Amino acid sequence: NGPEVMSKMAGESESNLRKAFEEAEKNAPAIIFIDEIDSIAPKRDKTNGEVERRVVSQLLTLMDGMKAR
Amino acid sequence: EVGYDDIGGCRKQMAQIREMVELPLRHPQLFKAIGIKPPRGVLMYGPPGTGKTLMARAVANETGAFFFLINGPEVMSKMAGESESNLRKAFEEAEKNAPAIIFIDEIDSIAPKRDKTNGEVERRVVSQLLTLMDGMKAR
Amino acid sequence: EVGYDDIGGCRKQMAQIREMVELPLRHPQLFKAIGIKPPRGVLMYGPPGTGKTLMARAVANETGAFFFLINGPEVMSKMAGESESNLRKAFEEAEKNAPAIIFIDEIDSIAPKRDKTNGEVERRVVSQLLTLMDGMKAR
Amino acid sequence: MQIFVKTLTGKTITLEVESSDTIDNVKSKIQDKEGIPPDQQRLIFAGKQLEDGRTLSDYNIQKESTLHLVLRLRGG
Amino acid sequence: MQIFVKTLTGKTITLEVESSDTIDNVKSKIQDKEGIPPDQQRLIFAGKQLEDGRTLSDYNIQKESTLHLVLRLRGG
Amino acid sequence: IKELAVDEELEKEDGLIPRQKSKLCKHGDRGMCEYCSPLPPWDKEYHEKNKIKHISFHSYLKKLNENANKKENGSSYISPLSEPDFRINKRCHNGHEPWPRGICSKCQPSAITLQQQEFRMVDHVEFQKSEIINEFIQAWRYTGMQRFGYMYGSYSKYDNTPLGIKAVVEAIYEPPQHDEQDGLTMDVEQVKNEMLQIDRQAQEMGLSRIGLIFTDLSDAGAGDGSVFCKRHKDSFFLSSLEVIMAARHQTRHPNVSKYSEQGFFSSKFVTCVISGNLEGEIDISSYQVSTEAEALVTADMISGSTFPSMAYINDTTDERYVPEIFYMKSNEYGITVKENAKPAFPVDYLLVTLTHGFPNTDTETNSKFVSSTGFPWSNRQAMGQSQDYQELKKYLFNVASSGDFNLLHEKISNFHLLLYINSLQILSPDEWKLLIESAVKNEWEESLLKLVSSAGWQTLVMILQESG
Ligand SMILES: Nc1ncnc2c1ncn2[C@@H]1O[C@H](COP(=O)(O)OP(=O)(O)OP(=O)(O)O)[C@@H](O)[C@H]1O
Ligand SMILES: Nc1ncnc2c1ncn2[C@@H]1O[C@H](COP(=O)(O)OP(=O)(O)OP(=O)(O)O)[C@@H](O)[C@H]1O
Ligand SMILES: [Zn+2]
Ligand SMILES: [Zn+2]
Repeated sequence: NGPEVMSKMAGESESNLRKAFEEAEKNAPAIIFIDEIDSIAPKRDKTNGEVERRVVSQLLTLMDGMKAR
Repeated sequence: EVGYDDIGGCRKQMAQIREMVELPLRHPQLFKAIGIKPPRGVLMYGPPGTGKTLMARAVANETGAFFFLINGPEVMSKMAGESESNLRKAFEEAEKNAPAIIFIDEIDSIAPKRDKTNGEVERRVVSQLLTLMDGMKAR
Repeated sequence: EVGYDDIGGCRKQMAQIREMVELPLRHPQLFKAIGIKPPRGVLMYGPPGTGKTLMARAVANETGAFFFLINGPEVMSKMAGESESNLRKAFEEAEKNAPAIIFIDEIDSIAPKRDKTNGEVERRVVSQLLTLMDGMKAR
Repeated sequence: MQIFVKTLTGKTITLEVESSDTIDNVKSKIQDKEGIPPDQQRLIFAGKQLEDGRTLSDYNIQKESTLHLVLRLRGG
Repeated sequence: MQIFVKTLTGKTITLEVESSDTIDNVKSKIQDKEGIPPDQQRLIFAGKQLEDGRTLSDYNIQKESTLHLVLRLRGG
Repeated sequence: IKELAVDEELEKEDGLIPRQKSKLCKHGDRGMCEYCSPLPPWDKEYHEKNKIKHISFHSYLKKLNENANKKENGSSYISPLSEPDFRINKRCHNGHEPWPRGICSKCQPSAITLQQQEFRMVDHVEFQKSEIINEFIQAWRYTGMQRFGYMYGSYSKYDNTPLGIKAVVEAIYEPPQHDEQDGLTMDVEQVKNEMLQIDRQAQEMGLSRIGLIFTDLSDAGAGDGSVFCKRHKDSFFLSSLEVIMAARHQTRHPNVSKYSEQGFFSSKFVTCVISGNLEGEIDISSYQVSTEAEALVTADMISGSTFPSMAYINDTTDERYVPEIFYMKSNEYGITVKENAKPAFPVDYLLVTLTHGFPNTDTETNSKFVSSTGFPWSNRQAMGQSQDYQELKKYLFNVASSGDFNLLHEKISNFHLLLYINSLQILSPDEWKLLIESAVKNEWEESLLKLVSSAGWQTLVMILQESG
C-alpha cells in the first residue's frame, strides 16, 4: 500500500520493499500491485522540506535488476 | 557482465576516461621521476539516458579492481550525523583493498550549492568530503 | 610530513606567526620576566586554496611539539552525546605532556551563529568549547 | 632444622622448625605466613597423616624432607 | 639383548639378557641393583606368571620386548 | 577455511517464521501484504514476546548479511564481522606518526557508551545427567572448601530458540588447585601443562574443553538451611576477579568463522557458577561475557577493585591509552544522563545470560558417559578419592573374576577411568584408540570381544591380581 509503508520512520520502508521482491521471486509466477505511487514518489519542487528520498531510490536499485527471465 | 565493447557512440570519451584509470593502476611508474602526483577524481555529467552508470560498471569489470558503489539518496542521514561517518567508512574500506574504485552517482543530491538550504547538515556533509579526498596520501 | 621552508609568498604572515606560536612554545622564559602572559589562541582565515591547512602542519612539525590534530566534520557525528568527552579528553591529554599544539581544523563547521542553530547537539558543542577554552589560564 | 611443605599446586613452602617440638607448632607457623586456621589443616607424611599431639621424633621425620599440606574441615 | 624391565610403579630400567638365558639371571640382576629377594620378584608376560626356573624360549622373549615386574608391599 | 559442522548447518537454514491470514489483511488468499509475510528470524519484537532476551547470533549474522550484500552491484564480499578494536594504530595514516607526539580522532578510541549486547553466541547450556554434577558438590561436602573444574562437551542444534545453538557437556575434569575457604587461586603454569595432555585424549573421544565451573556456597548453619544467598539483585552477579579468568579463557579458545577477516570470531565458551537460589536451594546459573567491549579491553585495561560489582580503571603509561567509560544511573532526585567521570565502573552490565537445564529422564538421544560416576577422580587430592591401583581391584575387577559383557562394558565407558588407564600406557596407542571408541560408540559387542582376546587386556588383569 502507498500511504501505509511510506508513513514509517524511513527505516522499515526500505526493508519492506526488499521483502517484497524477495518473496515474489520465491513463488514465481507472481505479480506485484502497488497503489497511490504519487504518495511514495512525488516531484521535486520549491517547497522542499519533505523526506522525498531513501524509499524511491531503493525502488530504483531494486527494479533495474531481477530481469533474469 | 558488461564490457568495453558493450557501449558505443562515446568512443572519444571512452579513450579519454581510460587514461585516468589504467595509468594510475597498471603502470604507475610514469608518475615517478616527473615530480607530479596522479589525480583521483573524474567527473562525468550529462542528460539521463546517456549511460553514466553503464560506463562506470564497464570500466570496473574490465580491470578486475575492487569496485564500490555509493548512492546519492541512500547515504543521507538525519539521526546523529551518520552520513559523515558512512562516507569515511566507505573510504577506509576502499583503502584496505588495492586497487580499488568507488562511484558516487547523482552527486548533486548529496550536499548541493548553498543558494537555497545554506543552514542544514549538508554544509557539514560536503566539508567532510573535502578533508576525506585531500587526506588521500596513499598514492 | 612537509618541511618548514616549503611555503613562498606568505613570508609576511609567516614572520607574524613564527613569533606568535613557535617562539613562546620553545621558550618558557622572556614572558614571565616581562610580566606578560603569552596568547593562547590564534585564528587563520582567508580565501580557500591559500595555505590554511598547509601552514599549520608546517609550523608545528620542525619546532618540537605534540601537535594534537582534530578535524571539523569528524566531531559531532557521534551518538548518545560523547563529542564533549572527546573534546574534554583532547585538552586534558595535551597539557599532560606540555608543550602541545591543538590545531582545530575547519572550525566553521562546528560553530555557526545562534540564528542558524540546528537541533540541540549543536548548542552542546559550542558551549563546551567556550568553557574549555577559558580553562587554559594556568600557563 | 629445615623442612619442605608442598601443596597440591606445585608450590613448596620453606619453614624452619625445631627438631624436638610438636606438630601443632608446625601448623601455627604456616598459619602466620598465609592466614589459614590450623583446625582444618592436615599434614600428610608419605601417605601417613601426622597427629598434632605428637612430635617430630616418633614419626622419624628427618631433615628437609618433603611434606604435604591439605585442608579438611571436620564438620564441613 | 636389550629389554625393558618395568616395575609396577611405571619405572622402566634397561637390562641385559641372552635370547637363550634363564630368567634367574634376570632375578639375580634385580637382586643386584634393586636388592629385591626372589620371593617378591614377580615377572609377568602374556598374562601368565613367569616361573623362576624356566628360560626365555618357552615364553618367546625377543629383542626390545617389555617386561612387567610386580613388587610385594605389606605391613606384616 | 573450514568451520564447525554445527556452525555450517545453522548458516544454510533460513529459519523463517510463518504467519497466518488475519482480519487486517485486505489482499486475496493467494498473497501476502505485510501482516502474513514471513517474519525475519532477527526481529527482537518476536523475541521478547516469547521472553527470549537475545537475538540468536546466527540470525544476527543474517541481519548483517542484508546490510553487507545488497541488491546493487557491490562486488565486495566484505562481510563486516570483526572484533571492534580499542587499541591505537601506530601508523595512523596522518602526520602524527608517533603516539608519544600526536593523536587525532581517527585513531583515538571513542568513549564507550556501555550498550548491552543483543546477541549471545551460546543460547542455552544443557547438561547430561544430574549424577555428574552431584559428585562436584559432594567434593565440597567432604572438605568444606571451594572447588574448580573444566567442562568437556560438544554442540548441536536447538529448536526452541530460532536459529540457536545449544551447549551439551559430557564430563568434568578438575585441575590440581589449592583450596581456600574465602576464594581460590591456582598457578596457571601447572594447569596449562596438565590441560595439554587431556586435549590429546579428547580428540579421539570427540570432546572439547568448552566450559568451566567454580563453586560459591557459604553454608548457613548446616541444619534446616542449605546455603546463604550471596548473589542477588542488590548484590553482584559475577565478581570482577572472576571476569578476568573468564576473559582469558575465551581468548585462548577462538571460534573459527569464514565471515571474519582475521579467521576467528565469536568464541563459544560458557562460564557456569554454583551459587544457590534466593530462597532455599543450591540451584546454579550461568552467564557468559560480552564480545563487543569486554573481550578486547581485557588485554590491556582491567584492574581489580575492592568492590565485587565494579572494577577499577587504571591510568595510561605511554602506550596504554584508554577512553572514558560512561553509564546511566539515577541520582537522588531523578534519572539523569551519563555521569561517570569516576573509576570503579560496574561489570554486571557486560554479562549476557544463559538458560541452564537438565533433560528428561524418560527419553533422550544418547548420554554416552553414564557408567558409575563414582570412580575416584584424577586430581581430587583434597578428598580421599585419589587412590592407586587398590581402587582398580574395588572398582571394576573384571567383576567377580568372570564378568558378563553386558555388565563389563557398562563400567568401561567412564571418562576418568579411561584417562587413568592410558597414563600407565600399558596397551598400544592403536589398541587404546579402539578401546575408547568402543566404550563411547554404539554396536560395541563385536569390538568388545576383540579387546578381551587381545594380549594387552590379559596382561592388565594379570598385573592387577598379583598387586593389592
Ligand atoms: N553505449 C551506450 N550509450 C548510451 N546508452 C546506452 C549504451 N548502451 C546501452 N545504453 C542504454 O542506456 C541506458 C543507460 O542508462 P543508465 O542506466 O546509465 O541511466 P543513468 O541515468 O545514466 O544512470 P544514473 O542513474 O547513474 O545517472 C541503458 O538502459 C541502455 O539500454
Ligand atoms: N604557499 C602556498 N599557498 C597556498 N597553497 C599552496 C602553497 N604552497 C603549496 N600550496 C598548495 O596548496 C595546497 C594546500 O592548501 P590547503 O590545504 O591549505 O587548502 P586551504 O583552502 O588553504 O585550506 P583548507 O585545507 O582548510 O581548505 C597544497 O596541496 C599545495 O600543493
Ligand atoms: Zn497480508
Ligand atoms: Zn590517527
